[PDB]
This record gives sequence, C-alpha cells and structure tokens, in this order.
Amino acid sequence: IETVPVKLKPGMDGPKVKQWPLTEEKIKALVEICTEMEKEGKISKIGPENPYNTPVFAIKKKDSTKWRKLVDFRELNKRTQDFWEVQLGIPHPAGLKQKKSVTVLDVGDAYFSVPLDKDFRKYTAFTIPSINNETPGIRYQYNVLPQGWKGSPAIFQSSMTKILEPFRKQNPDIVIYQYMDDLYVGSDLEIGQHRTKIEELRQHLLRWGGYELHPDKWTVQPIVLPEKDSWTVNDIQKLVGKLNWASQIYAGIKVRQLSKLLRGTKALTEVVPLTEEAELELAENREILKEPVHGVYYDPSKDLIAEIQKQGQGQWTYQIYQEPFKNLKTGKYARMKGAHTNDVKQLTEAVQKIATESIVIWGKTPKFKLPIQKETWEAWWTEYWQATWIPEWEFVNTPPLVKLWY
Amino acid sequence: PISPIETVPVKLKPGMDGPKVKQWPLTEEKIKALVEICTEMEKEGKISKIGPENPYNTPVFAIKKKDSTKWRKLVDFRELNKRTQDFWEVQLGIPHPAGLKQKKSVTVLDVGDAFYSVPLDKDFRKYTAFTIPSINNETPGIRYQYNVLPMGWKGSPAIMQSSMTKILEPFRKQNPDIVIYQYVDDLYVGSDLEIGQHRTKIEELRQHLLRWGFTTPDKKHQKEPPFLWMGYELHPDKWTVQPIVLPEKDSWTVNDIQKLVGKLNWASQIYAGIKVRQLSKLLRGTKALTEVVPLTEEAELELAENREILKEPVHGVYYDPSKDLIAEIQKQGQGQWTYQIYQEPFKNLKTGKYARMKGAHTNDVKQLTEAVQKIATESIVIWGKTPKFKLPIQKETWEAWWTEYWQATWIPEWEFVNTPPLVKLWYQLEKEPIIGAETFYVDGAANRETKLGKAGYVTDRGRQKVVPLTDTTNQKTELQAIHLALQDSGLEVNIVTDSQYALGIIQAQPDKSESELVSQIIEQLIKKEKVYLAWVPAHKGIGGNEQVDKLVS
DNA sequence: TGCCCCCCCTTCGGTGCTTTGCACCGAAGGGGGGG
Ligand SMILES: Nc1ccn([C@H]2C[C@H](O)[C@@H](COP(=O)(O)OP(=O)(O)OP(=O)(O)O)O2)c(=O)n1
Ligand SMILES: [Mg+2]
Repeated sequence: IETVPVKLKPGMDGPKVKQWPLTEEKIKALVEICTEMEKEGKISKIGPENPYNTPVFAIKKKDSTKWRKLVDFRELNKRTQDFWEVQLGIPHPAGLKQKKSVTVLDVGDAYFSVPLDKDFRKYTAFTIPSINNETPGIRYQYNVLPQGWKGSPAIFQSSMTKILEPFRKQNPDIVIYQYMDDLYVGSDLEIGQHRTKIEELRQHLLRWGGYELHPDKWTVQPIVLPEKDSWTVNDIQKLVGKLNWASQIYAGIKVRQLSKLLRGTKALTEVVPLTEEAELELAENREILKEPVHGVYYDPSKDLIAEIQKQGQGQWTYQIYQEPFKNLKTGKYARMKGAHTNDVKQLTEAVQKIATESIVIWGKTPKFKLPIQKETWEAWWTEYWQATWIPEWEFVNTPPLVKLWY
Repeated sequence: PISPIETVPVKLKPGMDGPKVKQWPLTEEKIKALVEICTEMEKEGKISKIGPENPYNTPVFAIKKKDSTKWRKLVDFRELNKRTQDFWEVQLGIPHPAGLKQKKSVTVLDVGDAFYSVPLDKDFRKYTAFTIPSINNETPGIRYQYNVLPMGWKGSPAIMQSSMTKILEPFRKQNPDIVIYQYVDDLYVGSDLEIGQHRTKIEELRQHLLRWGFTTPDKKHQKEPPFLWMGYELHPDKWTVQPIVLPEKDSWTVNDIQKLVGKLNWASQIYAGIKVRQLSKLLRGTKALTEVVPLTEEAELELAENREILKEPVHGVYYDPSKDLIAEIQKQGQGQWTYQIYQEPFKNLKTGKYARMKGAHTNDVKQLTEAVQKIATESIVIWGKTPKFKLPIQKETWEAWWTEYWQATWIPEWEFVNTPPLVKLWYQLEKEPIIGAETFYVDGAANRETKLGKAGYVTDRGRQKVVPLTDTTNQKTELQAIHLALQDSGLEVNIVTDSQYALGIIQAQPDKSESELVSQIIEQLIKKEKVYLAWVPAHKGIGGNEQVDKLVS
C-alpha cells in the first residue's frame, strides 16, 4: 500500500505534552499492549532525539476486563491538517438520533492495517513511565494509523465504506455513523432482536479485521418556575432575578408588574399577595418557558459548547450551545450507580453521556466548561473514563446567582 | 572504552549554523593543563584534532571534583545548546528509597566516565569544536572536536540515559527477579538470591556492561551496607538521609534564607513537622540576594522549632506490597499541613508537607483537599497506588461541604482521626431567610476615573448609612457595603446585594484571604449566628435595592 | 563562566470577562537534592 501525504497546519509544530503518572495496573497493561504491538511492527522503539510526546494511559470497561490503551491525541489533532480542506472527511447521518436503540462498537483495530506517512510518524511519539522512576521512560512512535488520531478515520474512510456496504446493502433501515474509532449503529428493532444484528455486524468485520443507547428518551428539561400558594418578598425577588436572566434567552418576558409588587424597603419574609396584573405576568411567562425558543439552528461550521451545573442529590444540569443564550439543547443528567458518594465520578460520567449525545445528534463532541478545580479533575478522571475519544475541556468557577436550571 | 553502540542522530535547529565564540584568553600554565587533558583523551579516541577549515568554536574550563586526585572537564556549549534541536527527556522523575522493597542482597555500582564512553553522531562532531590558545594567541592554537558525548551539551544526558537503557534491556529480561534502579550512570541492584549467586549475577552484569564499553571501577562498587544512594543511606531494615547541615549565621541575607528553606524542604521528606512559612515570608518584597534581612520573632521561633526536630535521629522503612498504604495529615496553622505515610504504626515510609496558597480566597477544607491530592499523586509515583487516608475532619463537616459547595469535589476513602486542631467550616450560610431578622439592602459604587466611592445600606427596620471611600475600586465598594451591614447588624442578619462578585467569594465560605478587606468580612461572618445572603439584579427598580442604590448615588 | 531531572516559594506577565480590576495560571527567578 501507498501512504497518504499528511501535514500539520501551517506554522505549527507537533505536540510536546508531558506524560503524567500511572498506577501499577495501568503501567503493566501498557507494557503488555505495546510490546505485542512492537512485535507486530505497529509501533517502533524510539529515543530522545524525537522531541515530540503525547500522554498515554489505559481504560478498562466494567463489562470487559480486557484493558484498552488510550492515547491523548487532543493536541495532535488540533495541529493536524483538516481533511475537509482536502475533502476526505466523512459526513454525519441525521437519521441516527431518530433510532430506537444505538450500540457503540470499538473498531480502532481496523486502523492498524494501514501504514502512516513516514514523515508524519515522529509526531505520534509517547512515553511509558516507571514505578518509582526505576528506569527512564520508554518511547514509541506509530507506524500505522493510530487509534485516536483524527486522520485515521479520514485516510481509512474509503476502506470502511466497502467493508460495510453489504451490511448496509442488506439492512437499509439501519444507520451506521463512524466517529473516530467508533461505530454508532442504530435501529428500531426489538431490544433483543436489535442486539443480534449487532453481533452479525461484528463478525462481518471480524472476518477481515459499549451498551445500548436510547435517544428518544433524551428528554429536554426546560426552565421551570416554582409554584406555591403563598409568596414571600424573597420568593418574588428570586423569581424576578430568574426571569430577568431568562430574558436574554427568550423573548417578550416582563418583570415590571412583579417588580413593584416589591416597592418599598420590605422584609424578606413578609408575605406579599399577588396582584391580578402579577398573575397575568407570571402565568404568561410560565409558558414562554414551556415550548422551545424560536430561531436557534445548528451550524456545522462552529463549535459546540457544553456547560454543566452540579445541583445536588446526584443530579446535574447541562446546556449545549454555539452562540451564548441560543441553546440547542438543555438537559439534566442523573446518577444510577447507587454509590451516592462520588462527585468526580458523576461528572466524569456526565461528560461522557453529554458528549455521546452530541455525537449521535450532530456528529462531534462539544468543548466542555467543567464546574470543578483543574487539579481535582486531573487527580481522578481517568479512573472513570470509558470512551475511546476524549473531548476538549476547560475549568470554570461561577457560583450560582440564580438556580436557573432548577 | 568507546561503546560500539549505534550513535543517535542529532540535528541543529532549521536555519541555524554552529557556534563561533573566541575562547576567553587564559594563562599558559592552565593552557597546558588543558593540553594535558586533551592529549590523553585523544589517546582513547574521545576527541580529535581539527584545523582552520572548521569555522566553529566554543570555550573550555574545568572544576575540581570531590575526588582526592580527579578533575572534571567542561566546555561552555551555551551557544550550541541554543542552536541544537529540542529533545524529549527520558528522565521522568527521581527514585525514592521509600519505594524500595526489602532485599536479601544489595549492590550499588557506578559506570565510570559514562558520557565519554558513548559516541556522538559523526555528522555533528564538527559543531563541538574548541580552541586552546597557544603562545598567548600569537599562533592559532590547538583545536579539537568531540567524538563522544561532551559534558555541557544539551543532548548528552538524554542520549546517555537512553543508551544505558538499551544496554540493560537484555539483562533485565534474562533475569526478571533482579531489581535494577538505573539513575543516569548509577545502578542499584537488589535480589532475593543468596549472596553467592548474587555476586555471580553481579559479575555477569559487569561483563555485559564492559562488552558495550561501560567500565565499573572497584572504587564505586559498594558491596556492604550502609549503601550510599541518591543522597540516602540504605540499611537492611531502614533508610536515613545523609546528614543535613543548616547554616548558622549572625546576619542573614536573602540568599542565606533561600538556602535554609531549601534544606528544610529537603529534610521534610523524613523529618515530620518541618515548617517554613515564617522563614519564607522574609523573602517577600526583597530586591537583592545580598540584601540583609533581620529575622522576625516568628521566624526565629520556627527556625528553633525546626532545629529541635532535626537533632533527633530518624529513619524511613521500606515498602511491603502485602500491606495497605496509610497516609495521615495534620493541620499546623496559617495554611500549613504535614503528613506521614506508613504501613505499620510508628514506622514511617516517608513524610512531607503541603503549604501552597492557591487562590486569593480559600478555606481549610479546600486546602485539605489539595494536600490529599498532592499525597495521592506522590503515592502513584513512588508506589503505583493511592493510600487510605486518616484525616482530622468529621464526616458531618465534609458532608456539609460537598452539598453546599457548587463545584464537584471528592476525597478518597478515609477515616476520621481526632488530632486537634480539627478542620472545620467556620460558618455556614442559611439556605432560607431568617424570620425576625433585620433585612439589609447593600450597595457600593465607585468612579473608575476618580477612584472615589461610597458604600451604604437601607433596612426593613428603617436603618440607613453611607460611607465615603477614597482610592477604591468598583469591587471593593461592594465588599465594603457587605462589611458595614455585618458591622451594624445583630447576630442574625438577612443581606441583599447586587454584586455576584461579592456573592461568589462569600458563598464559597472562605476562612482566609490575601485581602485584608475580605479577611475583615470573614471575622464578622464567624461572629454571627445566622446569615442569609441574597442576590438581585441591579438597576431594575426592585424594592430595597433601588432605595439603597439611589442613596449611594 | 557547562548539561539534564524532580521538589518548594516568590514574582511576573498573559488571558478573558457581557471587565475597567480581578482571579487564574504557566513560566522564570531563587533555593534544595540527584547524576
Ligand atoms: N557536576 C556534575 C556531575 C555529573 N554529571 C554527569 C556526567 C557524568 O559522567 C555523570 C556521572 O557523574 P559521576 O559523579 O558519577 O562521575 P563521572 O562519570 O564523571 O566519572 P567517574 O564515575 O569515573 O569517577 O553525570 C555532570 O554533567 N556534572
Ligand atoms: Mg560515570
């Protein structure tokens, strides 16, 4: 086979990111995985004259004990040429989010049968660490299409189309979407019959070389206003501030007639009766918050952003947007683990499910704004990661002024 | 001898040429010591004479090595390093004796002149050129180039370490129950073999190293305990640090105090309770390493406390995989924490301290969380797992924190330990407004151009006040308005601000701050009995807020 | 008059916010220690 010429973006150098510490069980797994890969010639031992590096770690699913090497190519992918500039990119089918159930298959192994541009391999170096720094780090670079590199689905796109089309030929009602190392395969068949054509799909690929999602249960939870039969000054101030915020998102929401219900310097716990002109204002605003906001459309040329808020008792709210206050989706994630003692685990799982939904719906993951300290996240998150991809993220600290999304 | 190992190819950075710097003129007496050094290297083929075609140069010098009769050669490759290609360093960290297991038989070997036994890429050697001036620059002088890794070149440490790893790799796989710690050129070799077969394996390792050109002189071959290793002393059942000697001085300069703090930090890995906050405070706001700083009273006390700790002897122990790791943290005051890591009681593997101020405003629970995170990371590095924790915070306290704090926050499985002072939240904010409590509507504004502002309030009980402020900011006036409302109210208060900046700081329950003003607010919240704190949007005619806003204007 | 690595404490300067200072964070200075 002939390699495809690959370039970084103009004026950019390759990744130079330090390896972070790994536990014993993860180091063992990398060493087993990488030495078998070196024997098969998929990676090559290198030295320090290669100035590039990318962090590596390992993730084990609850369902399958078998470890899975995971390289953080997030930096490399940002500096790699677009394959929409060369038009070798693969589109997303808008018929996936409609499906009854969607299974996710890890097809990363198909990439290991295609060589990578000799001049590009050096950008893929990684380093395995040493318990108690007993030895210096051990370095490899890839010789084939790496798992996690954004260029592998693009280079191997054509090969993927021809392997699948018999299956697509024979099941026109099923939709398959590649996203990096993953296949998202959705159908409308019964819960147990759906699974068997999943296993039929497997062995067609196995011949050459997680769990069921359910999209039509991805309920949108909107902005709600409390209802009591008594209203304190504090209740009306908290409601006026909450709608004054929502007027940046919705249209035609007014506070003039609940505002001067609070005319004067009143005590916070004094019970104020509602004007008729105030129930007029409130019952109306309640249903602008009912159904979604007119005029918000997805734009594939812009990035997706996700904000999450911790709400307590295991619940987490989130919003996905591209322009501020023009949400394409608002939701609430709940924890069914039952441990009820981990906040980082919950957030880590929340980012995977939110990201999964954006893949199914729009075909790419959003950049997350995470409600956690950088160093708390980095102490623990890899303990709970189960996806073969990793989204972009940043860390924010904004207290609630409103509890807008409760 | 020079290793027959393949060289590692190296490049200059793109667009750059080689160094070209005149060697600083030196005396004829040192010049032929120079001459002496290169003549003998030339007989081992470590360097070769060159001439005027090679247009590059770089200057040379030497420093006394602690040997009785040995010297270290060095060449000032500062300029070549700048033009040499970037390297990915393979030394990722420093091995620690608390990470070693008990071994029946132990050896420590060192390779002799490791760098000079590793060859340098042929196409690169011409950039290592150096001149020894002859006849006080009357003649061109002798010129050499390196054929091996020069000391002082940016790439020499990595290429040497990398070369040693490939040479050791066959021997490691051949016999997997021999521990070899490899640090640059220093080899610790442990095993559970009787000292007979051990020494067979040792001689066999030495012969393997020598076929690749790495000598192991008897002088650096340690065969009996206590072993000198990485700055420590290894005993069969325990380990100690080599003696720490702190400066004793009548008058202290900034640079003296800098050395003292570093020594104490180094000691803190095994001596429990070391503190440096008051000594380091003397370095703030200084302007010269030679500036004389008088010790404060608190610094003398802290120094004296550390000196008492250091005159006791102490030891770490080695690691037993068959047992849990336990980490216990104590609180020491002013944002300082100290910890011990052990497996059986009163037998520390190591100790440590955590004392960083992250953020302008924080509290003890956050900082405890940060210490836990530092210890967690250190443990993964040394032992490859995290420990079980013993912490002086009650389950009620922690649970009150991760519910009323809006950021995700978790600490690993731990056990409460009653060792005062305990870590506690110093006040909590009421979730709902307090019946019968006064209601304060606070506001502050400042003019950015004039840096003049006001802070005031109005009240449901009819109270009002306005204070002029000079040389302040927008955010300070808002903090100031909350400051006064807490000052003039009772034990129970309801407060309404329009500054989510102020709400953001205070809702986080800080107990310490780099700001005197925020510190003042903390002291007042701690005195109170109940506080409810409410936000409203500004400039929307909301009863209370608009009254106080008008008053401030 | 040199090189590489880890650690801590201080200081400085860039980023972004529906800002006009502020808080955050990474890099570079100093020190310890290893080779
Ligand atoms: N001040 C120092 C000390 C060490 N090293 C590097 C070069 C050395 O080759 C190597 C190891 O130093 P050693 O103290 O072990 O002594 P040498 O290897 O130089 O000579 P020998 O071991 O034969 O006495 O680390 C350095 O560059 N500068
Ligand atoms: Mg040596």
